[PDB]
Amino acid sequence: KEYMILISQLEHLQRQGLLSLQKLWFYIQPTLRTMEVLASIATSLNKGECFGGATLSLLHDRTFGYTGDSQAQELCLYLTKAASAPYFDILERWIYRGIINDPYSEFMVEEHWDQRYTIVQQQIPSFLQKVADK
Amino acid sequence: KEYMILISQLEHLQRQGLLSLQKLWFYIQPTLRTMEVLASIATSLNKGECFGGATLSLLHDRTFGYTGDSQAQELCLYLTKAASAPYFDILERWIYRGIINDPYSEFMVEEHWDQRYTIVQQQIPSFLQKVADK
Amino acid sequence: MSAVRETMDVLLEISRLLNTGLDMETLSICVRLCEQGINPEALSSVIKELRR
Amino acid sequence: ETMDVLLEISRLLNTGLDMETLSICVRLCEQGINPEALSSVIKELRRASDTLKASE
Amino acid sequence: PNVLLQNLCCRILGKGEADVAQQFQYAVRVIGSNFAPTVERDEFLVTEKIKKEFVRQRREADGALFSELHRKLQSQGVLKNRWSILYLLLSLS
Amino acid sequence: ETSLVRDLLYVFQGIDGKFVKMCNSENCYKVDGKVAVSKSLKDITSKLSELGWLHNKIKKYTDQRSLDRAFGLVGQSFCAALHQELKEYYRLLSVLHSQLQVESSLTLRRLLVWTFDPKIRLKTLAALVDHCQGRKGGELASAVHAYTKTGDPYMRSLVQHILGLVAYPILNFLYRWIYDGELEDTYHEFFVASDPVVKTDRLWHDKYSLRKSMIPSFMTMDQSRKVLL
Amino acid sequence: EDDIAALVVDNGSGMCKAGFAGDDAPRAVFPSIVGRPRHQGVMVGMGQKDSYVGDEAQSKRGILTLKYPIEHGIVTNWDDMEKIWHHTFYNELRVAPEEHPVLLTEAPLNPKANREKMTQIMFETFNTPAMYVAIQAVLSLYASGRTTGIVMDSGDGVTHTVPIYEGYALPHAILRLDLAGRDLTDYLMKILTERGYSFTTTAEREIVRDIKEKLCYVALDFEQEMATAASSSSLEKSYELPDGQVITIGNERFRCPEALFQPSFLGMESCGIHETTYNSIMKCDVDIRKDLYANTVLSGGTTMYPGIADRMQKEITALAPSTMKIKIIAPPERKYSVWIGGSILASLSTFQQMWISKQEYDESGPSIVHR
Amino acid sequence: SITKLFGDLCESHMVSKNRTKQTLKKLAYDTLFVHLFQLPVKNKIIMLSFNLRICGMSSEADRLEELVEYLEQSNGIQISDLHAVLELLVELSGVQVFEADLGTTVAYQELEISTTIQRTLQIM
Repeated sequence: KEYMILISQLEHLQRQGLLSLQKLWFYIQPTLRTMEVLASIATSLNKGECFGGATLSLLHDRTFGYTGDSQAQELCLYLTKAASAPYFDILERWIYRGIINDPYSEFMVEEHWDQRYTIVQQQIPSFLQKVADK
Repeated sequence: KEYMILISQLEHLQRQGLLSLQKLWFYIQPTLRTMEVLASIATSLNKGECFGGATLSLLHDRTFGYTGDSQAQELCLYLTKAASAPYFDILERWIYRGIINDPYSEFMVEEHWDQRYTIVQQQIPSFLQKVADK
Repeated sequence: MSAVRETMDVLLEISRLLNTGLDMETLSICVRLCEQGINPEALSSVIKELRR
Repeated sequence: ETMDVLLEISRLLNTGLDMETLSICVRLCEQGINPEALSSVIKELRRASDTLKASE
Repeated sequence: PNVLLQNLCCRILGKGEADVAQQFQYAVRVIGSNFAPTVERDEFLVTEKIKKEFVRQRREADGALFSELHRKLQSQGVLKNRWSILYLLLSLS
Repeated sequence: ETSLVRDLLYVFQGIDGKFVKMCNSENCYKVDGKVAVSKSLKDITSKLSELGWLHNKIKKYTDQRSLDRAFGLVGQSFCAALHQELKEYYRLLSVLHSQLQVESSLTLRRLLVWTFDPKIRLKTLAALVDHCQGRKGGELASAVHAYTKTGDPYMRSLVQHILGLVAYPILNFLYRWIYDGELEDTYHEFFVASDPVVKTDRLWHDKYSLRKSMIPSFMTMDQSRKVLL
Repeated sequence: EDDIAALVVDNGSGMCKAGFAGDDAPRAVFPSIVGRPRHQGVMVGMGQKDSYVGDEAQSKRGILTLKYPIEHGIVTNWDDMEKIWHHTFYNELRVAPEEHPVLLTEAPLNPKANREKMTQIMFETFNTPAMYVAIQAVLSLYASGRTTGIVMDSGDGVTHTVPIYEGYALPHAILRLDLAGRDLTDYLMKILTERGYSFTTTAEREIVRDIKEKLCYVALDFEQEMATAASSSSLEKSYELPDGQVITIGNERFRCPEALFQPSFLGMESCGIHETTYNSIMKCDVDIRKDLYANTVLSGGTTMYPGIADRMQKEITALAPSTMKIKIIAPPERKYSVWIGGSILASLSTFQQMWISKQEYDESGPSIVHR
Repeated sequence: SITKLFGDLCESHMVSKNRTKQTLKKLAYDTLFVHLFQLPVKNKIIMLSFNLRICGMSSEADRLEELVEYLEQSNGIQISDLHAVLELLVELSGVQVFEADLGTTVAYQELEISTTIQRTLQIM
């Protein structure tokens, strides 16, 4: 939404036109930074086919990797935070009562007496299997 | 830089024709008085191949003898302060802290009770010997 | 000024008829605010809380 | 804590003061120095610094 | 704006200038979020509502009078946001 | 006139212009195709080539820039600050061009002094990428630091800027690892090579060793063993 | 100009502190003494001179007899008082006051017959172009950046407690209390004699007045501080003066600041410092009392202690009501707080028509001080 | 130590030397005394937060009120006239959502460019 509305803001400067191929390249140097990061996240998910906990660790890996590039950090951080609040909400409903529900099988914890579950290791949270054992 | 923007100033007039050789020379007489002293500065740095306090010594005696034109005195005063505020800053942390950084033998008092510190006379100062001893 | 008095009189009489619980000083203040283009809805809301 | 809270308020009210100036101002307030007199003194010092800085 | 808003809290509560602080913050917030009118400006809608109200209570004589008085408020030509004031009185009945 | 002003602009903005530039060091500056023209075209055409080379050096490093982040966390941080000072050079490119359309008259000699002020900036970044080709850290931090060890108090702010942004993954490894001892290095780009060794519970066998050759020069040796301890 | 070329002579109560304006400490301060030879002969020490004054009278004080021209803050003799002004301008400064205006000081309780007297001296004898007679009370208040408040002048003179309301003082609240710092230094010798160390040399007694400010410290609650001495605390410091006599502190450390509140160690029935503070405010107008509690200023050379600022704060509430905000403004320097106020006044914009000149002196004589 | 602080204050705003410092000290004192010779902070703060609200800086208004409330509910730990510190700060005061921020910044970038072009023309 913020990407397509900026192009209309510079199209108000197109009715008084004086934009160049070179003046426009300057507005495009922030949104190639945002969109190239957006493209390199998009290519990895295709190659994986990842969903559920396999997306969560993939976006958690980009929060480490894009440290030291501060503004590139802000979108990769934002994207894991918006992927984690659905995920950890399905976790919290299991802490308040005891609901394990898997509609799409987004959560890793499958449901079976002996109190078997088995997690899976295919899909795991943002952190490692130790958070799974807990 | 400050030569070549004053050049462009006088070429702004040249965008209309008018200019003759003595129309331009009211600019050439202030620039000529700067350079002609800047070129007699410039020979002794090069063929001296000076560094350190020795450099401050040539610029100090040039600042004394060019007291005849105020415009000539003012350039070599700017030259001896743009060369000494670095060299003052290295001696300043030496007399304030007692530790020095010289990666290019930047100070006349080189490192290395009985740990001897040797002061050279190839960075022979503008300030006197007695205040160099202290 | 004359006109303004007469206007405050009408306003006070209307207030009495509608038995609102506003007197002259509170009403003058209410009028000065409304005239500045204040949202009457929001304003009524404040006034009820202030009377409680 | 307290010095950081006061530094955010300084920014919300657009007063432009960092932690150095704020710390000098705080020790003046504490000595019973009037706020209004001081806000004037400060307006004059900004105006004067900026003037001296512009001739530079 | 600010001074008038404050004076109102002060007057209705019958308490002094710095004793109204807590209400002063409540009003500034409520006013700040909905400062300007959200509904069309139209004096006629309010006068009809004020007149239905009188009808509703069968206080028809006070209603008839109220029309004379509203006409008098208009004819003087002093106010401009007449609607708002009348809506404020009506809300307070 | 104005055509030669456009012609150097495309060479600054990228490469080529109204004739073929494509050459880097096969370069007779630019081909005219004619020589019946002024001889002052030979000294304006050398000024046309010499900004474009130092724009393209920063650009080819930016071409090799894009990775998931592999072989060095430090490497793309440095190339990130070369993209930030790349960004500043384009604003100085748009103000030249604004002269052409109506808002006036052009002269190559005034836009020359408006490119002579980017020229101490972009020349020393072209030396700064020349120090290290490497992506590995504790030597990029030693590269930006050796330039504040050089004089000239007006490029000393420009490398000190790069130095503060290069250092920003390094020192973000340090203070967290002092309080918790958390780690992320898998190239050993920190200045301590954090556990490579085979995992055995401790008895005074070396598992952590600094492995001297990844030490910045914006830290010194007695402070590297202090923080290792 | 007069921005840096107005001379600040703060004639204090025992030391004259001269200097040029736009500094934060006086150039030369020293105690004011003159010395008169009885029979003139061959001299000894410093070279032939008609009188040893000041710092050439403080170098030799056993070949001369000392006489302060300023005694108990006030000029007793005016002949020798000109002699120390002569000393401050030409030896311990060196400029002639005839091109440079002079800012000279007064007591908050000197008589007007005395005040026309010091105006007659500067205009005629030193031939100053302009000058201004300024209160020491208002200057110390001005160094503390206020214009109203009460200053607790405790100097080497009379204790003053002067409430000033907007540069105008209350002429029914300036108490003259006979405690001086010179009274304490003298009290300190005679309780050193209970330890067994007695003076007999004037030079050893000069270091008593230094030690009073130097080694001696103030803690909160003296009463428990002697109680902590009974369980043997650490507070006893022994200064060594090369010679067999010792000046120690430890059981006389806390009695000597305790004598501020209790003049009974001195043997009198007079008011204490907090007491004379409280009596002065308790006859002030009820509407401007509040402004004096919140602008209490310490000043003078007696209240030179590291820890007397908070002692007066925890101590003054227990007198005055608690529905008063009392805040003790304690600067670390305060001997020079009269002088820093006197230099800052020379650099005041609103003072360039409050100067008292020789022309206004020529039209109304020495009652132009009435002002 | 009113005297240090004021010297410190004259130097702080400037982030030769003696001459300038004395001048600044004089300015400062002259102004201070002139002003002295010649409501509670919370109601003033409220008026400002009200200004922020009408101008639709609601988030900042919320945060501002909250922080002031936080200082009021705290006992002071290093400040003895907390009220005066606030008053001084106070006396020194002064969809179509997403295109507004973008429109202001783009207009500013164009402006910056115009003022830099006007400067470049001006030197000539």
